Amino acid sequence: NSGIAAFEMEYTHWLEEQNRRVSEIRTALQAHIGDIELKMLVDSCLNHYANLFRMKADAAKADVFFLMSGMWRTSTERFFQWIGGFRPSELLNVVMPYVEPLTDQQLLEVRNLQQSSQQAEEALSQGLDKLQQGLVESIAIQIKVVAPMASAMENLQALESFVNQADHLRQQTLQQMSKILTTRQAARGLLALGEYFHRLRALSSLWAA
Amino acid sequence: NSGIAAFEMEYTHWLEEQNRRVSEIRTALQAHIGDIELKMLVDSCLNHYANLFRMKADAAKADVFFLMSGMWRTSTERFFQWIGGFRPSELLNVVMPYVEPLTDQQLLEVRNLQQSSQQAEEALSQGLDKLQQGLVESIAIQIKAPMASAMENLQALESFVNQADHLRQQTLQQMSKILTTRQAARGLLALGEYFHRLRALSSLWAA
Amino acid sequence: NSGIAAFEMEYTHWLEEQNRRVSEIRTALQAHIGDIELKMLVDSCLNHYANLFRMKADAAKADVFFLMSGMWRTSTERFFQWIGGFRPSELLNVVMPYVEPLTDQQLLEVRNLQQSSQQAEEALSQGLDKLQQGLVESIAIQIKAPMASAMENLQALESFVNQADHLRQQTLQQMSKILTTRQAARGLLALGEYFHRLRALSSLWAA
Amino acid sequence: NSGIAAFEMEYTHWLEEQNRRVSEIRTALQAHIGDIELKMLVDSCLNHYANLFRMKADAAKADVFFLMSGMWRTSTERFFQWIGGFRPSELLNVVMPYVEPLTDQQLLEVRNLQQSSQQAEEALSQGLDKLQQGLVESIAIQIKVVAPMASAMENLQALESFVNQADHLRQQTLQQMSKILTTRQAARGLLALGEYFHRLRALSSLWAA
Amino acid sequence: DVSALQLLSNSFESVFDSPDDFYSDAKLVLSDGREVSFHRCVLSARSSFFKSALAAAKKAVKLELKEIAKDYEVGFDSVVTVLAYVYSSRVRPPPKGVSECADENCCHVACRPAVDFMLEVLYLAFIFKIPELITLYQRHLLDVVDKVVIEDTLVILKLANICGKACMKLLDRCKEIIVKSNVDMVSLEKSLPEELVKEIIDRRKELGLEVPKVKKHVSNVHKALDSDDIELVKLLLKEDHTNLDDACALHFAVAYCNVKTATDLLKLDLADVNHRNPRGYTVLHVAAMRKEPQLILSLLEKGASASEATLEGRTALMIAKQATMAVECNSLKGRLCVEILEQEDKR
Amino acid sequence: DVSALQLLSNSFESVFDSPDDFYSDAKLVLSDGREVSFHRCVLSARSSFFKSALAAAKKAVKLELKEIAKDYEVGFDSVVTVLAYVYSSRVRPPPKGVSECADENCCHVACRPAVDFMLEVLYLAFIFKIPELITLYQRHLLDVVDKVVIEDTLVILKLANICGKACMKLLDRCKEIIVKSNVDMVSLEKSLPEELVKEIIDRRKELGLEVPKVKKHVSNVHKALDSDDIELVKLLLKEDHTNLDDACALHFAVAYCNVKTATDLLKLDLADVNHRNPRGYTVLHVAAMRKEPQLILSLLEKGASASEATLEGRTALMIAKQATMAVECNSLKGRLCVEILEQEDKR
Ligand SMILES: CCCCCCCCCCCCCCCC(=O)O
Ligand SMILES: CCCCCCCCCCCCCCCC(=O)O
Ligand SMILES: CCCCCCCCCCCCCCCC(=O)O
Ligand SMILES: CCCCCCCCCCCCCCCC(=O)O
Ligand SMILES: [Zn+2]
Ligand SMILES: [Zn+2]
Repeated sequence: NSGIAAFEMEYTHWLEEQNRRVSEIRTALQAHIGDIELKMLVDSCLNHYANLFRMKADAAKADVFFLMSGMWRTSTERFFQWIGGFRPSELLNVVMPYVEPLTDQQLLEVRNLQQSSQQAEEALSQGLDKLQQGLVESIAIQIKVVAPMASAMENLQALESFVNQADHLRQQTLQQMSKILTTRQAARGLLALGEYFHRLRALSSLWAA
Repeated sequence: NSGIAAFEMEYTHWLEEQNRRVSEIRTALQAHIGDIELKMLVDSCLNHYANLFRMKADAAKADVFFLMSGMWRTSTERFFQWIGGFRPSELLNVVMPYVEPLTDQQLLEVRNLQQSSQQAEEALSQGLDKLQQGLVESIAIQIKAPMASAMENLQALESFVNQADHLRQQTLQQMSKILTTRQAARGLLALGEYFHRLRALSSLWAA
Repeated sequence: NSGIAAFEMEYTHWLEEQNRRVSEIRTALQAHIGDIELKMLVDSCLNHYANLFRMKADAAKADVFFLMSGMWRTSTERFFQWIGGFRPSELLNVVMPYVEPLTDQQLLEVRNLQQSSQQAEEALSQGLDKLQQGLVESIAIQIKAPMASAMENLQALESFVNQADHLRQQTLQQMSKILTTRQAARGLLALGEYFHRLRALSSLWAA
Repeated sequence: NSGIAAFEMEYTHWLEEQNRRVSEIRTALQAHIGDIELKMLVDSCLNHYANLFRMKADAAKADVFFLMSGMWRTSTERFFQWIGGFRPSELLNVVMPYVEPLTDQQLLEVRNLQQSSQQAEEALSQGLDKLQQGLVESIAIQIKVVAPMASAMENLQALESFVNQADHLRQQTLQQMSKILTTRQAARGLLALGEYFHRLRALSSLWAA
Repeated sequence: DVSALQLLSNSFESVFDSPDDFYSDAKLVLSDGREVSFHRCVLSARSSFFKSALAAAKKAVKLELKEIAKDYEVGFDSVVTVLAYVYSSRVRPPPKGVSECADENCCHVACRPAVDFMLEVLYLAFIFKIPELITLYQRHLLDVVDKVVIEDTLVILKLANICGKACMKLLDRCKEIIVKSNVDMVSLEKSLPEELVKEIIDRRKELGLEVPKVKKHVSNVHKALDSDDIELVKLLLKEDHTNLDDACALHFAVAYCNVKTATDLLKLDLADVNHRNPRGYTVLHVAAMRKEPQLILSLLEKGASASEATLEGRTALMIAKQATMAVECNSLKGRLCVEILEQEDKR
Repeated sequence: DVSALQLLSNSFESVFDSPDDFYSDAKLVLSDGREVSFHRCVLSARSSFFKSALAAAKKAVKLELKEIAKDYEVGFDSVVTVLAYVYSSRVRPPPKGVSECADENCCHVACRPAVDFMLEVLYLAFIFKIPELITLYQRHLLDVVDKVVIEDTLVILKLANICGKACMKLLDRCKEIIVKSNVDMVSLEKSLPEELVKEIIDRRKELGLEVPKVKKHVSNVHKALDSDDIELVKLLLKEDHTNLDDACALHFAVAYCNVKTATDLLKLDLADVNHRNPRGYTVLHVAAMRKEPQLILSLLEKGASASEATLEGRTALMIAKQATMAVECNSLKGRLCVEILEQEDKR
């Protein structure tokens, strides 16, 4: 398909730009540069993630099943796949020790974000389970008998609705993190996240040697 | 990965030859031909399934992760993929009305095989859940010994996928031994038409 | 040594010009000329001898042993060689009958020239003999300071050759000053015929 | 004339062979080789001088004056030339210290040879003085008169006789020396003579620098 | 026979003095850019390290000192001394000024330039595997360490650990000296590797000494000051959990943090500049120890008293004099710093 | 300190003992063809001669010792000793056999091999311009020359004159020893340069010692023997004025003339073979000293008596033993002479 070819080439370019951005983040963090210039790189990184989510929504319209398969990601990342990506609560837990020290106010804000993320995650998981049973039940009927197109249509829209809701949850989680933390703390957390992803890619290579 | 491309080509050709054997068994059952030729056609189909399992095992050696995803099948069949293939208990439910009439002995044999297949499927599915959770946690710790763990876990996945293909071959063997030639032929025809209808419906979502 | 080749060519050309000058005086003497015609031939013959002396000095600076060897002269001439040329008293004796008649004053002047030239000739001959024996002895000692002796003795030989040529021209010019025009011409005619006949004799002999 | 050109080339080759034979006798004396093999080389050298005198007689048969002039030799030997060659009594004095030690018989024989060479030298010198005076007198009368061929031939014959007799005297002096000395003594003296000639020619080169 | 041996020593020392006149075939390049010429046979015989390095390089020869000896930047005069000892077995003394400080009252026995020179020579002797030179300079440092201030004893202990098991005496002496003194826990953590910090804490707690823990919020302030987070320290002080006096944030920023961070910390004006620490140093004393001119200037424009002394009776001028070598007053950082200090003191 | 200097000497001695392992850049080749690998820096420092020679050769470096010496053939062990002293400043004794003779009764203090080795080392020290070795080996030769046979003192005096003014004491001692003995004038003329013979004769005359006039016939026969003559001596002996025995012509032909000439003069059978000259040596003793097997065999097959002893009581066996180096009896002309005389004595 043209949409999937475009998505995979676009994703290659996203990965290259993510690498470059990280390489610039670490440099700025080491050179002990001031907050003002660093904030441009931070909001550029967030914009880049936003572009990822937008392009993922575009790919989701073309073929929701491919996005849910995780084939466009490396093998090791697939162990954390859930509706087209990673689990936000675990990535926040992963990065928490490196953004330390947090103030008491920041600590309360982060744990409240964690609780809201967990409850939203459970609700989306239950909704996806319900979708899957409804699809098994509706597909099963089509073969027994010799409306079917309309039902398939609504069912394609339901999958896109789920992936859209997951992308919205991710964008809200990013926004709340960008609002809780200072510029330097946010940069440190983004750095931790980037090194986490790069190490995962290296391990994914290592399992295929 | 040339191995996965080869797997996709072999599986496509497997599907076409499967279609031919289903048509031949359809014509043979409808013409009510004698047991000997039908038995040759049955043995050809079973050999074809055996060849599918062999090539899938070879592909599993190349990349267990791709095989487990079930992506190499069409979208609608993916909803029924249990550990790298279909669930035998569901295909048995599918074919139940078409293998009729069954004798009382055949009914007892089918229900007992069904119970055993369900228990084996449930135990392997639980084992797979445990494997996946342990791999999740071990990768998480590793990112936050690694090579040895990678090798042991690849061996464990290879063993599980082999064991699942073992269950597929064992259930296929047991059912092919329980049933007469004509009932088995009718059931194989029903099974083949099930896949053909599934592929045909899948084509409409792509056209 | 291109110096000796150059000397032999210049001397050949000198001989040709000598032949020309002898022909001009022997032709003008037979035409009963006066004084103007017989004064330029003598002035040119004298200039030609002056050029002879200059060219001999030039050859002497280039090389002394060859000049002393007399091998550039004829055999006949050789029998008369003395320190690089002819003995003036014998050529004077040769020409005396042809420059006659001389006046009493001319006779006394010529005899005084003969006595003075004889004493100078004897002294130069003895000096060359003494030099030659001293070099013989010094070379004998040297083989059986050496370079300084070499150049000093070569310079001494060149100096003796220079004094002998100087004396030759001094004798020439004092004769050109003592005699009137109508006396020198007869002597030059006799000298020229003497040399031409002598070269003829030598040529004829050499065969 | 071709004869004098041939004479000059042959004389060059004679010098080359002299150099070869002297070097060979150097090597032989230095190796202290025995008298028997050495005597052939001595006799070869004597034969070579004999060939020199023969060829000089042939050259004299062409131009006695040129040979007498010494102009075919280099400048320094000319201080010692006498009637077409060297004076034997002085070369004998030159070589005497190198043949030593002499026995009583050898000393008496050599001194007697020296006396005879001296008497011959004076007699030849006087004969040459008389001959050259006779040439002065015969040339004087020939040019004074305005028989000539016969007189020319007679005088050339007299010069040829003088040169030939002097070359004989030289050859007899060499062979008499070869009989009054042993092979060893003769070799020593001939070596001294050869080195004398070579050093003399080298000095004649130094005077022409 | 001692005479012939001394003649050999004199001949090889003359070789070292003019290596181009005695067929020098190798060069040792320092970290500054300068180079010392040497001969391959002498150093292949005297030291095993150079034999191995030269045999590996041969598989005009240049050896980068920044690569072979990598754990301590050594000067030029120390390398000259070590190579002179290699050639002639004679300890060549350093030129005047290098091992002497800018304090005319200092005897230049334990002041910082002499300690630095002795450290450089000892490290060179360890890298080159010359045991006699190692022992001689280890004895020198063991004799002098009891008079040097504790802040330099920290550097001596660091280098003693760099030398591994070859310097057991110096390492143990420096460890005992550091344990007996009242060095801040932050200073040990930021001046020594984790192994040494763990060893010192274990030995201190084993002897029953006072090992107080660090306040968690104060530790948070210190790491915030370490990660260039001024706004973090501000937000934490908003909580009023810590005070800048009890945390000694000025001392930390002046000692270890960046210049711009300390400047931004001073621009808030919420801490007593003349406040002391458990070791007795004021902020101006730490500014003199760092030899950073911008900190000293900004402190003097805020009312820093330069007439206060330490527990040992040493003022800021003395610290500035004993921290700079005499070469700069006979990078112009030290010179400028001491000049500014002197100007302020005379005012 | 002495220990550091000793360590320097040990390191450089180990360098000399394995030159290829320590980057040897020069090779000293001997007269025979053997090579000794040495380093340019060490010899450029210790020897000024080697500095000037290597500076001129540098205009892959080899030095032919047979050319820069070119005045005394030097063995290999003496060269090794001199270079070992140059590197490590200590003398190394040669392998046994080089400084020892074949006489089991000799203590090898003054026999010919020891003197030859000492002379070789002294000449090497002079050429290489090393004054300490010069003085040391000059001392050894001065301490030993008094017990050496005069025929070897001639060689020692020859070397002392060759070795210039650096061995004035040795030269004076050798001249005194030579003029004190009764050495013939012919042997002095043929064994020493012209100036030495003139000086010795002047000293002999001024000291009152007798210098007999050379017998004109004896001198004539000596020149005839020097010119390899065989037919001139029959006339000198046929003139009833000279005498082989009176002139010691057999001794002369065996000592200084060629082998063929001496064999022919002996085959003439016109002189007593067992005649003793002024010194007191027979023709057999001179043949044993010369170490020429043809002369010894021709003497023994004609009737040479071996039981006579010299003035000091030494027989021919002792001389043939004491003239050969011990490694040759453990050029093969020495082994050949000793074994031919031993086998002929067995018959
Ligand atoms: C300032 C941020 C610090 C690090 C925060 C990590 C927790 C946020 C989790 C969301 C990460 C989004 C990246 C996943 C992209 C995707 O799924 O396609
Ligand atoms: C001869 C037997 C006739 C009855 C067949 C009943 C169906 C058996 C199901 C098990 C085989 C599944 C076939 C496809 C396997 C796969 O897609 O991987
Ligand atoms: C005025 C002249 C009178 C007649 C003079 C005749 C003889 C003159 C002598 C001087 C020149 C001699 C010629 C010989 C030339 C030569 O030897 O090369
Ligand atoms: C056996 C001879 C020994 C040497 C004798 C040297 C004394 C004889 C002198 C005559 C040498 C003749 C060579 C000169 C030849 C020539 O003049 O052309
Ligand atoms: Zn000081
Ligand atoms: Zn001995």
